[PDB]
Amino acid sequence: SSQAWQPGVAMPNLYKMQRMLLEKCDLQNYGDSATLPKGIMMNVAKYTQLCQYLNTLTLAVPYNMRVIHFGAGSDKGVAPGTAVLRQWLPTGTLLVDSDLNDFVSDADSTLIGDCATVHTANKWDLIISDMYDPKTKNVTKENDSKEGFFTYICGFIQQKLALGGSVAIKITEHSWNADLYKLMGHFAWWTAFVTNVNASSSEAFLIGCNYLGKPREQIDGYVMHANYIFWRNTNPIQLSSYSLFDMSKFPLKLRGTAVMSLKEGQINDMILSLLSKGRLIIRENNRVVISSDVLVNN
Amino acid sequence: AFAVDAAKAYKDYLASGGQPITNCVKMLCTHTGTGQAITVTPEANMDQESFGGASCCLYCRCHIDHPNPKGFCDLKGKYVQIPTTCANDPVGFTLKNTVCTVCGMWKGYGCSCDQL
Ligand SMILES: C[S@@+](CC[C@H](N)C(=O)[O-])C[C@H]1O[C@@H](n2cnc3c(N)ncnc32)[C@H](O)[C@@H]1O
Ligand SMILES: [Zn+2]
Ligand SMILES: [Zn+2]
Repeated sequence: SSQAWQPGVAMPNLYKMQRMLLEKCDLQNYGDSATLPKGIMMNVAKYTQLCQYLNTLTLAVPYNMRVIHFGAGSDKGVAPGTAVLRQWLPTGTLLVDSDLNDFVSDADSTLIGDCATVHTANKWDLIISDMYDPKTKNVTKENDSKEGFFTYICGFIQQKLALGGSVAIKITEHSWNADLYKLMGHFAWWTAFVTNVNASSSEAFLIGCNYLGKPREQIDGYVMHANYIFWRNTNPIQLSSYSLFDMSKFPLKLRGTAVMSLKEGQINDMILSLLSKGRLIIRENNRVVISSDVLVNN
Repeated sequence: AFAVDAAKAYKDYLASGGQPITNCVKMLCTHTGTGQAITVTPEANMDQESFGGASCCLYCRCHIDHPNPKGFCDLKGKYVQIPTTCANDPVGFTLKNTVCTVCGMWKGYGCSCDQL
């Protein structure tokens, strides 16, 4: 259908409501490839389509928006996705990125080290993660919920995401975490989004839209990942680069979303209503200070 | 007194027939932009490609100090427009060329300030 002209495909709600058993992911289009525009990296195309899809959600976009990007390096030593985020985000957005290995970046600030070493004084309006460990891709082992950087991300969302903020966390068949799916219930809305350029992969971005700071719905993350694999297993997605050729409405519209410093008592239902609509960010508006813990050794 | 001259080394490397630095990050864009050389968002025109600036800076890419006191980078955090006929070597292009301070265009590749 018309899906090939979208940036990608989001998990249909009816699949979220199932109670499937975890199965091996076996994609019909496995090994196919999209025809990328000449000279364009896979991850530029992939981040472009993710941002094109994010353009369709009720993201809060304050002045002096704060964005942090985990897993931003590559074996190329550069940061393709960071360049796309920098292009997508309004000018003046503070963009911090990070990776285990060293790389050169267009971000305003870059931290090298395990994500577990990263600390920030402030809260963030948008968290992007493309962290991935290729060792998870093992078809000879049970596919259990994974810890590692996923444990950090879950804590980082609960401690350092502003109310009304949003996240996009990359998962695969084997690179996933049950508590992250459970956390998706603490947003006004959530999905798993598959880009059209990488639709032959079990990769999706777990997108939590408008953080509420408490469970809106109870999600079992083992069941929901099984639900996600079932959707991917039974819905072949046609590989497509089409949306990459129309960049005229790409930039995220600077909405000037209100930022307010409220304490837990004053968050009433009307406030939660504004958060759910993309119309309020709750956090302090002090200075952005970050750091990376260094272990000292002989 | 001693200082490594990396620009000269790269230019000599290119003259010797060396492969230009790869993995400069090319952006998707409309290619209906102003054509100016270094911009806050991609500004390629029909004859240009837009690249993430850090990936096109020899000093960023080679992990060496930037060739000025202050150590500031003109490219990092920005987008650099490269003529499509030169986009095989964006690092070389930015090294060998200069931006007009009057109009934002590359001198020799879009600057027309020397015209009648
Ligand atoms: C799929 S690559 C990211 C590609 C990148 N986003 C791009 O635009 O090209 C995954 C990255 O996740 C990083 N990573 C994996 N585990 C990590 C961890 N525990 N802490 C920090 N980074 C990690 C790896 O170092 C690797 O660079
Ligand atoms: Zn530089
Ligand atoms: Zn000029």
